[PDB]
Amino acid sequence: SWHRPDKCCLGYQKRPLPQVLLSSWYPTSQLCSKPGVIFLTKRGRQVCADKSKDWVKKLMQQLPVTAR
Amino acid sequence: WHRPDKCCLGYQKRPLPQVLLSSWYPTSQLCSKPGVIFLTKRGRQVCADKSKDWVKKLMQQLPVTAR
Repeated sequence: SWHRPDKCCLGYQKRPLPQVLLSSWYPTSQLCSKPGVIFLTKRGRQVCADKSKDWVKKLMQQLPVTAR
Repeated sequence: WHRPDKCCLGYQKRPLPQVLLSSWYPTSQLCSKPGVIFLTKRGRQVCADKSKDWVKKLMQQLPVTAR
């Protein structure tokens, strides 16, 4: 019964992330506990970030959104 | 690094027949809504409200998913 669980960010990446290590990103549902975006590194790791921080907003602009 | 965690934003309304389920798993207490995730025999993941009795019953009948 496709009602699948969603990816939410319970914690945030503190240190800014170097763009050369990221591939894309995608927002998490608004229904999640806290607002957040998930960054996909080129290695395939998912990383949670606070969309309120200026450094993450820069990353959201420079990087494309994940196809999925 | 902070990986995202699985949270239930929606619930399974109609009770699920235990015969279609393999196990279940709890979600973080830090998620907006309390919930549990059931893994169907076919390997799918269904979200459910651990508040409902039919859900509590399955939690006891079924083993915890070995994740």
